[PDB]
Amino acid sequence: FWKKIIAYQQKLLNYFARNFYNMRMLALFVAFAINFILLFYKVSTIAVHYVLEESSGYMEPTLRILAILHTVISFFCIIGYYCLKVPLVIFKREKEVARKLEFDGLYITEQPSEDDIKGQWDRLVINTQSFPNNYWDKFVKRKVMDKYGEFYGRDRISELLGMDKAALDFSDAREKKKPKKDSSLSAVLNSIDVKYQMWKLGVVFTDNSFLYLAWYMTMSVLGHYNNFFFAAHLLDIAMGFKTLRTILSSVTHNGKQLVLTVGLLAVVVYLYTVVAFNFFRKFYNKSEDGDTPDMKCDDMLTCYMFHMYVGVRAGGGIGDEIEDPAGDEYEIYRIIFDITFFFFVIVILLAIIQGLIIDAFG
Amino acid sequence: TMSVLGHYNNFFFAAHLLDIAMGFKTLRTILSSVTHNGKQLVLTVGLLAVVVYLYTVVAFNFFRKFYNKSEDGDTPDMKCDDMLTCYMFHMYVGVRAGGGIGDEIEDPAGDEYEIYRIIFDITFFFFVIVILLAIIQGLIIDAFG
Amino acid sequence: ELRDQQEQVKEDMETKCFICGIGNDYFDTVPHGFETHTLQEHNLANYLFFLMYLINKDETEHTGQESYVWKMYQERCWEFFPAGDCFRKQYEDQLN
Amino acid sequence: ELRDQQEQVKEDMETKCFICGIGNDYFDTVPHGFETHTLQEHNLANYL
Amino acid sequence: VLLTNLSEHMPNDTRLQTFLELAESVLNYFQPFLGRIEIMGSAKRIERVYFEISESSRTQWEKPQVKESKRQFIFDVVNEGGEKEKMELFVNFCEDTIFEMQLAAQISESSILTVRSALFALRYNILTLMRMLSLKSLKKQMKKVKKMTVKDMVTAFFSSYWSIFMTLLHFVASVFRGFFRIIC
Ligand SMILES: Nc1ncnc2c1ncn2[C@@H]1O[C@H](COP(=O)(O)OP(=O)(O)OP(=O)(O)O)[C@@H](O)[C@H]1O
Ligand SMILES: Nc1ncnc2c1ncn2[C@@H]1O[C@H](COP(=O)(O)OP(=O)(O)OP(=O)(O)O)[C@@H](O)[C@H]1O
Ligand SMILES: [Zn+2]
Ligand SMILES: [Zn+2]
Repeated sequence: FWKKIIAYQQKLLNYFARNFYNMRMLALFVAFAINFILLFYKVSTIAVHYVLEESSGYMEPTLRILAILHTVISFFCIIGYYCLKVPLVIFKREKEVARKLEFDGLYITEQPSEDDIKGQWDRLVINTQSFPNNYWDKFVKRKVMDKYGEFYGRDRISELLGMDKAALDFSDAREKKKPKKDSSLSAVLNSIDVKYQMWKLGVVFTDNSFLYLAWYMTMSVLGHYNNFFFAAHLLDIAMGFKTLRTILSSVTHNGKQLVLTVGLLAVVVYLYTVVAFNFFRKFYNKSEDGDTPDMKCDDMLTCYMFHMYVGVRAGGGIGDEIEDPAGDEYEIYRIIFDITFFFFVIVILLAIIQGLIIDAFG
Repeated sequence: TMSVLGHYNNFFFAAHLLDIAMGFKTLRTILSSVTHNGKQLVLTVGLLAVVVYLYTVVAFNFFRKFYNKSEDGDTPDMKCDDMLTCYMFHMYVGVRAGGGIGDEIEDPAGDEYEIYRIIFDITFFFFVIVILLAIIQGLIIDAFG
Repeated sequence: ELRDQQEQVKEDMETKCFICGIGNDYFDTVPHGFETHTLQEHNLANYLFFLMYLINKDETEHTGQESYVWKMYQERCWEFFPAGDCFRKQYEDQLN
Repeated sequence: ELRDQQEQVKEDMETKCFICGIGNDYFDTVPHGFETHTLQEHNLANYL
Repeated sequence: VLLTNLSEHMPNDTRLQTFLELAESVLNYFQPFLGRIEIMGSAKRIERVYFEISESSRTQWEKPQVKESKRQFIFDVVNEGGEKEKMELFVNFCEDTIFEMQLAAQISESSILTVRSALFALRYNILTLMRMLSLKSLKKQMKKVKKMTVKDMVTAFFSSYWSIFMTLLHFVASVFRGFFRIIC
């Protein structure tokens, strides 16, 4: 019983771990299939209902089968992750916890910053009785005790590390025998390490890739309530194909620079909005019939919205959109305004964006 | 075969102008500037199609009353009622438009989804028109270098 | 150009010592020789601290070396700074 | 390419002597050896 | 300084080494305060000079703005600074940095909520998961397990992993609720 259920479970573990990646862009293949079927999707008629057009006539059941298959394959990918990739993550976390417990005494000599999520959360795994479960070094608790035994106190060190003070000497001495068998389910439940499993689950939940795969699950599940949620799974190509990773790294390599450039563009356009709101307000009428005008710069929030929506997008600049200044007292002032807008915003800043991307490539 | 078919139709001789790529090695450098990163360019065009398809999903769900294209209001030509038509519209007119899809679609002033549509249009302009085309230029320049 | 200038500065610092100007390989003939030399033997921070030490310390209390460096500094004659030589090169055979 | 050519010329002049073609390090084995050699011993202006 | 001078002037002397094992403690104390430079002495010879580096000077030098100034100076003296005037520019930089260090020393005279919320969410959500295991009801669940079934084993495995994912979603929801509460 206990001899065979665990064996079959391990068989399933091994199968999923072996097939993880294949089940990963199998998921992408199904995602491209569902999204290709979705291109044949029409609105037809209060509530409006969407009808999937089908020349073949059976595309709707095929789409439902594909949706069920996708929400199953995503779950199998979650399982494959939790079988294959999480033991390595735990092995890492355990080796760093051990090597900061020993060489830095991160919980003896000093204390975590209380701003480190993992630094605070790892405090539980110190006192677990199944520590380096993944890490090879099974002697870390004794090494730390030898290093810090005399100064910080053997009792304090042993209570922190969970070492049985009064019981280790007795174990060296005469040992009492207790009948224990794996066939006892209660004994198995006593044997399992609750706190270590809690810490492991915390680490898994804090893992980034597990969170991405959980998002992949939730999107696939919600795709049943609304079929268009399967379009979000097309975002997985960035990680599925490393060929696209170079192109995307061309952008993300200078991502902070791009964000700061967009902020600077917003500041410059806001300065231009201040200038326009003060001196050039009679030129921002947008109405067609002159009876009632739609003044886009009477309120400065509206003026700023106008400048960053229509002005920046316009090829020539804000002047291609705003009225003509011919025969006005501020003609030259407005010409300087428009030309500076074109040269600074349209020409230079966008050139900064292109330059950042090209420099990232190089 | 092209030269022979040129007798049945004289315009087939225009295809022989494609031979300059191999005839002149001077043009070979310019053409290698493109073909050196050809896989990268193809993948970038595919990624652009995926991004525009995502925008098509968003528009087909929430912004459908803004895609009328008719001149006389009696009969409207709705370009996003069918999502294949909406995707065709987004990759034909939207991508080619300088400002983006917003330069073509209706104006959102005085509507409940004004700010949502402004975010939609601005993100379209910045991601598709600005960045992806900048990726194309960057690939060509990097190939030269 | 800005990025290439950054790279130029970085690789200059990683290849040569700022004061002596000797390549990293000669020091690296002994393990960790380059960083040992640039952090103990020829540290620019150490030279700055030595200048501070001479400036604050009284002139009369100067030792022989301190007086030598003080005179050459006051006359702005930068030859106490080792160029092309180090303790290791001077005692190559003798030290090791 | 123009900027790289400028850098090429500059670093060529700073690393090798124009006439002899010897690297700067050999001269720099004596302090200020490179500029001493290129301004007194092997000056192209002096050859002209 | 005496011991360090002797140690560096004799790479290999066992007796002086033994005195070093007698005197790490003093040496380790005085390591931050002992400076070492090489100069070309009056004998046409490179000599090492040992001096005092004060704690205040060390701290002022390790102030971040002084390091930004150092980086800028290195950038300048490498990119546009020439070989001939390099160590004149270096002395000018040293003088100015010494002045600003002295002025700074003279004038200087005499998140957690989010982390707490995340730990609380993790603790509570994983304790809820542990409650089901601590129920001792697996013996009752053995009703359909005693009747051995591959389908039963597969269903149990899948249900366990699905319960794990359920717990992860509950954790995310609790994190968001605590976030909205903690800003408010
Ligand atoms: N004379 C020298 N003094 C200091 N470093 C030198 C010297 N010659 C070469 N170097 C090298 O230059 C590197 C850069 O030194 P520096 O500490 O100034 O750099 P940093 O990364 O900007 O600063 P830090 O890490 O101290 O904040 C050193 O690690 C060393 O390998
Ligand atoms: N044979 C050589 N003659 C002159 N300089 C040489 C020679 N070989 C190498 N060099 C190096 O080339 C550097 C450039 O010399 P040059 O005086 O022509 O440069 P410059 O900065 O354009 O001129 P200048 O400062 O005299 O107006 C010299 O400082 C020297 O270090
Ligand atoms: Zn040096
Ligand atoms: Zn020469």
